[PDB]
Amino acid sequence: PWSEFRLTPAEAAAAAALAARCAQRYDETDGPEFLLDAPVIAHELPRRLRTFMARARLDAWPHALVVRGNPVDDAALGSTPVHWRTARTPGSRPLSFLLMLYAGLLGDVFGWATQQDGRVVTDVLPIKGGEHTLVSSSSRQELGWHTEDAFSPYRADYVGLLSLRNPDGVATTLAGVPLDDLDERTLDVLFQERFLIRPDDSHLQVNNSVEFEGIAQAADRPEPVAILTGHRAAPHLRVDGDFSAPAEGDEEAAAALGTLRKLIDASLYELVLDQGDVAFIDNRRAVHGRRAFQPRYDGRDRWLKRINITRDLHRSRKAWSRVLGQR
Amino acid sequence: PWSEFRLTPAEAAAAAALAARCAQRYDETDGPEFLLDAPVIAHELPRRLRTFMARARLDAWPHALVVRGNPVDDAALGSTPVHWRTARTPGSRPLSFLLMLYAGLLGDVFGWATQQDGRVVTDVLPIKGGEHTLVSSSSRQELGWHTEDAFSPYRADYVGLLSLRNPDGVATTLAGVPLDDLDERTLDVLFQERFLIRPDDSHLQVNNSVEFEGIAQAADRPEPVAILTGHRAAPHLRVDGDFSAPAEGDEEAAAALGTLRKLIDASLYELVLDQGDVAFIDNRRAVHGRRAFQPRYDGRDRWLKRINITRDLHRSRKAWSRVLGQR
Ligand SMILES: N=C(N)NCC[C@H](O)[C@H](N)C(=O)O
Ligand SMILES: N=C(N)NCC[C@H](O)[C@H](N)C(=O)O
Ligand SMILES: O=C(O)CCC(=O)C(=O)O
Ligand SMILES: O=C(O)CCC(=O)C(=O)O
Ligand SMILES: [Fe+2]
Ligand SMILES: [Fe+2]
Repeated sequence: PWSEFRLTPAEAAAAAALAARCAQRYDETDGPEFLLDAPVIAHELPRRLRTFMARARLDAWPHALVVRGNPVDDAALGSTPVHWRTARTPGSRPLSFLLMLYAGLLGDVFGWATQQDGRVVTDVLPIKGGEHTLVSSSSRQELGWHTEDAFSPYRADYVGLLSLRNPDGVATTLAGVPLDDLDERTLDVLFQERFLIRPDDSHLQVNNSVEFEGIAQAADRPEPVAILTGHRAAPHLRVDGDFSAPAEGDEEAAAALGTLRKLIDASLYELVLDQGDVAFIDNRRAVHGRRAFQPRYDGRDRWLKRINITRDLHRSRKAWSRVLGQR
Repeated sequence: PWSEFRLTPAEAAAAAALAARCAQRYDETDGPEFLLDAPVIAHELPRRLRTFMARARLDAWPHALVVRGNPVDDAALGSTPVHWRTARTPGSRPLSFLLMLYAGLLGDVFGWATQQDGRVVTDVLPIKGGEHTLVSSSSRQELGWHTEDAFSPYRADYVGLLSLRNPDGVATTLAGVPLDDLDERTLDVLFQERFLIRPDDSHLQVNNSVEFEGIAQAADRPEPVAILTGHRAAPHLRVDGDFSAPAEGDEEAAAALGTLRKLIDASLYELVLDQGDVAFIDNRRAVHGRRAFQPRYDGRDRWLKRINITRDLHRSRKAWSRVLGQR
């Protein structure tokens, strides 16, 4: 259900070489300079990869675009950081640039003022003491399926994930719209503005080191929104298993959401991002999550770099440029 | 108020050479093959141009992106066609490929099932007998300002225009949102769903050689929509001077539209696309039109190639792929 591309060793080496050169020439991935240049520098990636990204993005069906086979040297990479705060390590620097280059082929990258200190390239790793939380630094508790930043009209079109390491093969989870099982009445209701979607815990002040006011308003006074939009035969999806609810006292909407939860749970499947694998999850066609795992805390924990991507930065003008948020 | 780039002779020659090679290798511009390949082939355009297009698209202010200095040889080009039907002349073929290459740097190109026989690259030229019409083949009557395909939620983000010839320097017209003069109450009303926007005459059966049913429904039963959307301090614009109206009996909406017409008329400015100039008009920030001119009908009339561009083809899934329309 996803579109997959495997780099040849030579293509992977070329891509890595390009990223290393970027790492040499630019101070940081999130600097204004590299943010502007990355989409043009990405034109120098291997042609077969550029072709895959240009075409696969336009296909009607894939839940994600997956690129396998980027080399990662654990010795060069170094130990998995204990927190996202200190996760911009020299060993992980070239791979962060690599992710941004791939991302630039798909759209405009951005971050959130209220998430990991406004960083554009973010980190997914287990944080000691946060095993049973609802955020991506969890481990022992499964990260439930969700549309990324479901609360926001400015949520990403694609979520990019690059696996720096994943020694025990922990699965990312995905599900599309369960169209084979949604009856027309349920479908009709899911297309109506009868649902409340609150911001997830990654946007809380406690999970960072004026935009928090907007988050508080989205949490306190969510306006009713639809779960499905667009074409009945291929709807776009906006839902969060741990932060969605029906509108106050709307039992029809509730029943539709209840049914949707059951169908998504039943159709949820696994994608293992092995070391060096990159996935760009279509945040409109699919929800995603991560399986429960036992963290190590020995320096070799599973570690991903992540980036939010929009097809059009100007659609979020109200929340501006590369770091989004509102009052 | 637009962003301008001038090709050096060498850059222009290189771009032309690239387009000529495409014209040699592909049967047509609108074929599935070239539609898919163009965005990747465009990576081979001159780097300074690719840089301009990548950055200028992300700027907050421009009403259009303008590229000057593509050579056009009138002798090679041949005479201006008498109708769009016969306008895919060998002389104009390389320049059509050139426009599609530039367009591919900005987004996904598409056409309409109900406009110029579903062509993606379309033609703007004066048609004898149609001087006083509301379509782009007019001449003696000014083409009034408009958002392109304002009636449709799937209208282009950018409209690309390449001037094949314009010997008498006829001006394209542009206007942005008149924010310096819209009072808050008027602004509030323009942001509300209190306006009717009907499809323009280019979507009629008479202006072509099941999607016409959708056009008929948009004409007969238009649903109320807003004129302004997005950020109050930089709104997006959706209006058509010859096809917009207030909702039935809504005099407040009417007064807001009346005021907007006056302010747009007063702020309308001119952009002359000389032979070889290309403009990508931001269809969300600006309305555009064309000044009245006396047509020649001697074979050297003003002639443009045109293309519709979206940042995201999947947003129009309901109306699908590269040729849009509904029942
Ligand atoms: N949406 C839920 N349920 N949890 C938040 C997961 C998201 O991926 C969030 N941006 C995070 O990083 O924790
Ligand atoms: N919108 C008005 N008023 N007229 C139609 C002009 C448009 O550019 C139309 N696509 C045309 O080519 O005539
Ligand atoms: O850990 C993963 O594989 C995905 C976690 C996730 O949902 C995210 O980073 O947004
Ligand atoms: O003739 C021009 O310059 C622009 C006409 C126009 O509005 C269009 O082609 O969409
Ligand atoms: Fe997520
Ligand atoms: Fe137009």
